[PDB]
Amino acid sequence: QIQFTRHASDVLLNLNRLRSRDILTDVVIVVSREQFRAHKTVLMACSGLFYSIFTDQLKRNLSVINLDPEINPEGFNILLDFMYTSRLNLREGNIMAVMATAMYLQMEHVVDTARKFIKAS
Repeated sequence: QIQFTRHASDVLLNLNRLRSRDILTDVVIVVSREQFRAHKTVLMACSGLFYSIFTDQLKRNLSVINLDPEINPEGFNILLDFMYTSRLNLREGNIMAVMATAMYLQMEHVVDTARKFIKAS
């Protein structure tokens, strides 16, 4: 009956507040020695790669995930912030790292956007 189009944005804002206070985080993502705590549910909801990892009954219970050593942690940090905020921070010197990380994480819409911003620069 009544759709509240703001509701999902308010939910996401609160999920980000939980992340900043490390509440109910259940996984550490290790990217070239750098560590990032997150919620598996949010990771699965945003990334085809994390969806594939955690949908596997054998990997669903893992609390540490080590990404491919070629992944740039600066790019992962920007993508993780995007997952929890809907805001993609693109600076001249980070756009290629953002594009490559988004491709690895299978976030095709972020890839397309970063592509337009490289060409525009």
